[PDB]
Parts: sequence; C-alpha cells; structure tokens
Amino acid sequence: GNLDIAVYWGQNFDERSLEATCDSGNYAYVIIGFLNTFGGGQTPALDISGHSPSGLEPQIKHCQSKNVKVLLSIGGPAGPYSLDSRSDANDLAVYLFNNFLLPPGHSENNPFGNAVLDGIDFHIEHGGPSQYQLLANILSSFRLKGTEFALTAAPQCVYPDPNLGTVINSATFDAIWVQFYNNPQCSYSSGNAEALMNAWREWSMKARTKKVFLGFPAHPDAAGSGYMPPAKVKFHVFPAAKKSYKFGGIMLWDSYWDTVSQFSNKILGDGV
Repeated sequence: GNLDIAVYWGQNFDERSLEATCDSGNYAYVIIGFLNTFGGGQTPALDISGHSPSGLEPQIKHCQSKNVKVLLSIGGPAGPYSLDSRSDANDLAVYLFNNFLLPPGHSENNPFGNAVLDGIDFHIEHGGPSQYQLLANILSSFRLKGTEFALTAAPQCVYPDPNLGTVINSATFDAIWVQFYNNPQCSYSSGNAEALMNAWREWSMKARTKKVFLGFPAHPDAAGSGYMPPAKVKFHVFPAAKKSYKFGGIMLWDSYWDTVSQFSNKILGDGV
C-alpha cells in the first residue's frame, strides 16, 4: 500500500539535486554517501562526487521539512577507510556526533553547516568487523542520551555479512537494507529469482533488526548484476515479503539512476 523507499544520493556531480530528490515525494529516506576516508591516521573526508558540502545545508533542512529523513553513510563501495583500532572508533564516533548529529556550537566546524542529520548509515564493504561494533556501541550510547537519530546498515546479500554480520547480531540497527545486487549467489539473475527469494527468507528470519529493506539497482547500468524490473518486483517479491513482520520497504541504488529509469515511479504507480 504505502511503501517506504530509501535511496542513496551523492554519487554523481550532475545528478538531480538533493532538494529536488526530496521534492519528488518518492522517498521516506535519503542517504547521503559517502564519508569514505577515515581511520589509519587519516583525517575524515567526504566524497560526495564534487557537490559543495556547505551548499547542502539548506537542502537537508528542506528535505526534513517535507518529512524526509536524511542520513550520512560511512564507508562506501570504495575508499581508504578502515577502523582497526579502538581509538579510531572513538575518534570517529565523536566526530560524527559533534559535527552531524548535534546542533552546533561552535569551532567544529560542521561540514554541512548547521544541519543536523537524522542518522548514520553503515555501508562497510571491506575491512572485516574490525572495531565497527565499538563504533556502534558508542553511537548507540549517544542515542540513549537524548540525541535521537537512526543507525542503519547496508550489508551484502550473503548471510551473515562478512563485514557487519557481527554488528547486526548486536541488534543495534533500526533498519537494514540488504544489497540484492552484485552477487549472483543471492540476487536476481537469468530469469531466476530463486537465489533472491532464498536470501530474502534468511535475512527476514535471522537479522536482528525491526525493519529489513530489499535493496535493488534502479537501472541495468547501476550495478554489475541483479537488476530486476519493477513489474517483476511487484509481481514476484511483494506478495511474499509483505508477509514478513520485518518487511520495511525497498532501497534503491541510486538517485542518479532512478532519475533516468523512473523505477520508483513505476513501483509506486507514478507517485508525487
């Protein structure tokens, strides 16, 4: 009926703006990616495909005024990020908290100005579990201190996830969006959704989170494999998945490609 869609934004310089993405009306969550440099003596850096970080301040406020939640994603598909020591975890938890999850005051100084984000998304694609449990414990502590925000995760579709499975088992994530793409063991391929349905059954039964979202590519070009057309998604997936207490909705990789394909418009029946 009413379907929640989460979308990644920030992956191309020429993409539809953050504010226009929120104005579409298609999305419950917009995830800005990525804080992709941290750890191992590096200072943190954003790679958001050349968008001005300060120029996002008023766009995030606008999104929030339309009841879209805006999250920052850490890690990403690529980047020199690692979290091997306990000191890295602490340092990163503190940086994220001051600079993104709390209002200013002052000397910080916030990459997105005075915006305060609605949560942090763990999109950890390499480095094993490392100290990511400790990072989640600390952030989760801050959540219990009155500063309210979401913690989400984007594991790959093989259960348990090699990077995050350990952290997911702690039940700390409010939601997770499993990437049902780029891996033929657990995503749609060759007119065959059996591998997908099986992975989905496993994730919806075992993952310790209240909401599980299905992550699909928005266009055949958006991923190496796993593209599944909207009509097939509605027909094949929805009836079974809506039978799960944990069914959260779908996640789309990504806003740039969804602008081209109109995948979310087809899934929703032309929603504005």
